[PDB]
Amino acid sequence: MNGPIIMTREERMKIVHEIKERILDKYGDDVKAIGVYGSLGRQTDGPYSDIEMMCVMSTEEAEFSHEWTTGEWKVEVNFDSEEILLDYASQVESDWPLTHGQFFSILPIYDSGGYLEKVYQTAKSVEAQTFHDAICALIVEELFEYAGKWRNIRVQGPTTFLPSLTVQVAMAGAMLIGLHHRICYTTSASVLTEAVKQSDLPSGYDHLCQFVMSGQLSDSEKLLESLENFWNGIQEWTERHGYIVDVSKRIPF
Amino acid sequence: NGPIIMTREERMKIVHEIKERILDKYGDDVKAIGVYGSLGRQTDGPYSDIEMMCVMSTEEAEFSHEWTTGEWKVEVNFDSEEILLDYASQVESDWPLTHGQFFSILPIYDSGGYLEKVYQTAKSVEAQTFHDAICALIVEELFEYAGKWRNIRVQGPTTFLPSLTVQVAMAGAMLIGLHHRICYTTSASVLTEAVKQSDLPSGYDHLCQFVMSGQLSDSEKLLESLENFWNGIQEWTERHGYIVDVSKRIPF
Ligand SMILES: NC[C@@H]1O[C@H](O[C@H]2[C@@H](O)[C@H](O[C@@H]3[C@@H](O)[C@H](N)C[C@H](N)[C@H]3O[C@H]3O[C@H](CN)[C@@H](O)[C@H](O)[C@H]3N)O[C@@H]2CO)[C@H](N)[C@@H](O)[C@@H]1O
Ligand SMILES: NC[C@@H]1O[C@H](O[C@H]2[C@@H](O)[C@H](O[C@@H]3[C@@H](O)[C@H](N)C[C@H](N)[C@H]3O[C@H]3O[C@H](CN)[C@@H](O)[C@H](O)[C@H]3N)O[C@@H]2CO)[C@H](N)[C@@H](O)[C@@H]1O
Ligand SMILES: [Mg+2]
Repeated sequence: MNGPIIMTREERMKIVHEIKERILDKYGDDVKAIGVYGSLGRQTDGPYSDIEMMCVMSTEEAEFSHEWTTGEWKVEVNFDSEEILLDYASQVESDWPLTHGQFFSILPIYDSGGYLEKVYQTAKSVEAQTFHDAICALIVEELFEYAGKWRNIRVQGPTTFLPSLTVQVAMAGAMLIGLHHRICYTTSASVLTEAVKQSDLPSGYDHLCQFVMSGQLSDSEKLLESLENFWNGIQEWTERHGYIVDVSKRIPF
Repeated sequence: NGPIIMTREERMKIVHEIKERILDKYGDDVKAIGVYGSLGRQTDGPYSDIEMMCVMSTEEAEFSHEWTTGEWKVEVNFDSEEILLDYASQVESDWPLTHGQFFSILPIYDSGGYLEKVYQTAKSVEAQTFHDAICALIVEELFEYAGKWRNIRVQGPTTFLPSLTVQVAMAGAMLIGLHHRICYTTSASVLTEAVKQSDLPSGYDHLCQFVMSGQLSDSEKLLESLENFWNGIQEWTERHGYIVDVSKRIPF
């Protein structure tokens, strides 16, 4: 196994078409729709991209996947009932900017009646409060946790974890920016490039991303200073935008 | 301006306050309360957070409370016994990172040996379950990462390569952890502990040195080291019998 190999958009779409025909042969009238997502769904696949497909099933509670390789390429096909998929499309977790681009990159190849459009409409109709709640949770569950981790590094090591942690913090900041602007990143490779192009960023985020994007992550004292500056920027930014809960009680339940 | 420095004694006082609040609020629905993470191992450092797990009698109970006081952070998970036991027996690609929880339980309340049952379930997973998880990890994570860095080589962007190299090093550490059936003690020690294990895929140690040193700016070298690690994976699976099925064009 030395793949993935170089492939063209034909070669991927021919494979997609074979999988579509197999899906219709096996599941028949239980298939409501078949779509391609990811880079191939956006028609921006590169020489080595994988193949990602989504199937909407009429079957109650249907929820399964097939993910395999031929040694030369890799495919993932998800099969979901309409209710299960629409519920997922309306959920906003901390990595929503990374996961839900799927629903804004659908290439419809089979649809028995407006199913893929309903998925898209569901993904785009999330209410403002849902994003607000997700942002407040991200600050506590990810950023505050990371701040404790790098401050532990400062006082007790290990600095060998600091480059990886700095990458994680830059990614969490990108999730924060994506939730705030209600944008999903096109690919994993463009997350940081797209994040630093947005407006109204927390102070210090650009400098942090400069280390991560250049790969100059060996000066631990500079990384710690950059992380602290970003953490200070988070405090001013969340206060300015109202992403604040009462934290005065030791136990808030 | 937090998190602040705290002592283990201070953290345990907070834990016991939370224990009393859980018993006051949820009463006889509480089967057990435990501390996990660094505090559960009694190796918490100056800035560590507080992580607690509760076993509930309510069927389908699955919720959490996660908050900060500005100065420290607490996460409390509440699960029914079956939900927790089911999760404790599942081996996903990040099992070496997630299931250390079940080998770090400090019981602080237990009405019927429940936390011991959780530990026994986590430690009794069969060898085939790890074999399946390793084969899935190669297909679902490592093969995907290989396509991503090969795309970078031909079309960019190299600005993603440091982050991707960190991800690949972590995925390799998961592979090693699944093979040796070990859970890493802390998030910070994953890479240091992984490269000290036996049976490493060739090229993995060298790749990790870039990630641990933070020397991630030489893009040609990272790409060469990623390819060498990917080749090391192909031997490593053959040597240890983790054979991935590549015979079906469409496996359904
Ligand atoms: N399918 C719709 C919904 O998917 C959910 O699961 C989501 C998520 O956990 C799941 O993640 C799955 C894993 O599991 C599996 N072990 C490997 C697989 N590559 C990964 O796939 C996902 O993560 C990759 C990056 N890491 C992405 O590249 C990929 O596009 C994405 N589908 O993919 C789903 C998102 O597409 C739930 N299953 C359910 O709410 C419902 O079925
Ligand atoms: N609790 C037992 C089981 O946990 C599962 O979820 C697991 C996982 O998704 C979940 O992850 C949760 C997130 O969700 C939540 N939004 C933020 C929270 N800090 C994070 O916590 C987890 O990830 C952190 C590192 N990032 C770890 O430091 C932390 O110890 C760990 N509990 O924590 C659970 C493991 O403790 C399922 N909920 C369910 O099968 C059952 O409840
Ligand atoms: Mg946590």
